Amino acid sequence: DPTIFEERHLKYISQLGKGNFGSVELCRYDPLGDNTGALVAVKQLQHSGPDQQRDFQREIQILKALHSDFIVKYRGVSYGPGRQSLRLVMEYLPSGCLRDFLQRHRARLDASRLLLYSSQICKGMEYLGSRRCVHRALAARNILVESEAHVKIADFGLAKLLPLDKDYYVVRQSPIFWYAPESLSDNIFSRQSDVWSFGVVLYELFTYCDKSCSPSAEFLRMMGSERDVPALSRLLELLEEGQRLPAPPACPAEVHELMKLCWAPSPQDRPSFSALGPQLDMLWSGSR
Ligand SMILES: N#C/C=C/c1ccc(-c2nc3cnc4[nH]ccc4c3n2C2CCCCC2)o1
Ligand SMILES: NC(=O)Nc1ccccc1
Repeated sequence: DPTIFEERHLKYISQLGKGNFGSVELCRYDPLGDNTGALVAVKQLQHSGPDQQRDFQREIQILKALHSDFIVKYRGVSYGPGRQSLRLVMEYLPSGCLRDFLQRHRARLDASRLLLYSSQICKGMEYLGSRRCVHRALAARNILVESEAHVKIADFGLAKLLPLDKDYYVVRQSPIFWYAPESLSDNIFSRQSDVWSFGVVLYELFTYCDKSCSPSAEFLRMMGSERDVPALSRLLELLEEGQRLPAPPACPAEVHELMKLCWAPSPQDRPSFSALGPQLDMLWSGSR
């Protein structure tokens, strides 16, 4: 099996990302032991009990089964005698995440390129949808840059498959400003709750992930004068009153319209990724 990587030939280099229960590390797979082997991204767990190990095994099986140009590529696993020694080996994308890329190259990325990224993310999300996978972490920081015109969805740590007989599932630290109100209120997740997140992703792209325009900064602006109202409680009120993130300056009207539709109160009033994609394509392809 070329998908089995020998733990002893994985040489640690640096950290790519960190969560509460895991890290993704840059490593070299160096079976010749002369430091010429290929670089890979390797996820492993820390501070993990059975639930986290169980979620990690699911993550491995999910990603291994996805074959899309817009989803980060599974390469294999590693293991050893060690208790927490199971690792997920993925492709390494050295241009990093889209959030950083947009902040760094803002000046040279026009609305046409942002449209292109939007279209690609949407297609990877359509691909997930057709496999009944709810991603749950869809944000610019979890999208990778393969090249200047090619992005890929990553961080499957929270991804979960829908049952064959329901179109949602329920769970028992969430990025609150990316989450659908039913997910924050009632822990209901669906492909339509990923549509909501995608709308915040649009927001990010067309603000170039600028920190002064971030969802959290806008929230603090909209918050009103009572600054000791717990964020989640006040966000739920604001969303229930019909308040939404404002249109960025870079935003064409049509993209702002799609954002607002992604943020329809009822999940069932939100467009599917299949309905969004052709609209983003009209705009993108029509902006070449
Ligand atoms: N804001 C912000 C910063 C985000 C950031 C910095 C570095 C990375 C990152 N580079 C990677 C390169 N090859 C990779 N293969 C699979 C995941 C992966 C890489 N990630 C992960 C993406 C999300 C999960 C953890 C880091 O993201
Ligand atoms: N989807 C959406 O509009 N979310 C939101 C609204 C107000 C402040 C922060 C985030």
